[PDB]
Amino acid sequence: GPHSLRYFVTAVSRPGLGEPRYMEVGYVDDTEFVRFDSDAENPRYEPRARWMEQEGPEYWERETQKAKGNEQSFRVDLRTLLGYYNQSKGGSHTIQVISGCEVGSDGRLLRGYQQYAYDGCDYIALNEDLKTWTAADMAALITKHKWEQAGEAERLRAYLEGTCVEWLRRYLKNGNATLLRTDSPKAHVTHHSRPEDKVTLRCWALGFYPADITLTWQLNGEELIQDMELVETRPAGDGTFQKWASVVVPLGKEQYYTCHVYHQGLPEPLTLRWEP
Amino acid sequence: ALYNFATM
Amino acid sequence: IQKTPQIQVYSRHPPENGKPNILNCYVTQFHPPHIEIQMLKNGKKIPKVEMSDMSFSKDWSFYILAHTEFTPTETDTYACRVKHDSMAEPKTVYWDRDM
Repeated sequence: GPHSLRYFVTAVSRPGLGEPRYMEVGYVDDTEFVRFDSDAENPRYEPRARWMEQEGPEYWERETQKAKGNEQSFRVDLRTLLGYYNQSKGGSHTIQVISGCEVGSDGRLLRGYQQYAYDGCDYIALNEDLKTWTAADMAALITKHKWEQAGEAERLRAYLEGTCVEWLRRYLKNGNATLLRTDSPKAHVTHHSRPEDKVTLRCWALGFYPADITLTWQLNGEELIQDMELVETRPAGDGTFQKWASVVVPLGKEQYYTCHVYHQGLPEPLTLRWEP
Repeated sequence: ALYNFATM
Repeated sequence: IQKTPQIQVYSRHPPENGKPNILNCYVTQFHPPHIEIQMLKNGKKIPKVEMSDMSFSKDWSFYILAHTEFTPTETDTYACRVKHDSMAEPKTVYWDRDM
């Protein structure tokens, strides 16, 4: 199926405490694979997945140099935006960007994107057409106007169609044993008493890759989406993910509720129940 | 793999 | 804009005393990004904690994983303590082995 290359980038000012913190974190499908952090003792691009050992020293030097240039760009941007919004020098502000591309199973571009926020709100984004921008506000309208006159969108589109997809293909090739694997969830149900002759049933799904999963609880073949509590799917420290979902049910009637787990590594979905 | 970003 | 962190503490494997495992503290849905995240064993800071999986959601809120190798024991208590501008006092979530 399809894959994505995504960089999450953040620049955060800290007046009185020196230069902004600047970070780039790169993912191929839900797996962290590279990082730059300006606060590191010796800031350089670093591999975050084992298969990135396949890149030569030239990769790390060039991406380090690009990160450092990017860092200086965002430093400038933070001062620029202070003026656009008429804000004082004394406050901390944050710029965020998500940038990258998605390809189909045949390696071809499906979607490119580049979206910026300031202080946690939409700022500007490249439209799906890869030719125009949407600006959330009048500050971002200034940026839009600059990028239009400089041909920034065509520059970005050449990156997205070219470099972004070509490198994503290479990462998928080099990292294939990791990136194209499936790790099947293992599930279980826990039980906790409540006041009022009621009971929490919690369905866990552990050790799975990729992150996409569905957990439901059923009674009489109907899903109880309304009454479930859940946590967002979450990383577990070793490149796998976990999730839980719970339902509150009457004491003595636990045996009528069934958790269902759907996932790529489950040829047939799991059905389980509390087992005393 | 990452873009060289433009200033805003 | 200010969003209070949701803090989640959990092991990679169901815990068994004496068996190596990974403890995780996932800190999510926060803004602004400045944050202190400390993992604790019996009230004392755990030294070699890896920070990973920094991302943002669609609403731009920050997510980040703190994690460390560990071997649970029956008496050991683990927790995650988070300091962020959205809260006057640091917030601690304890690892609940039976959750």
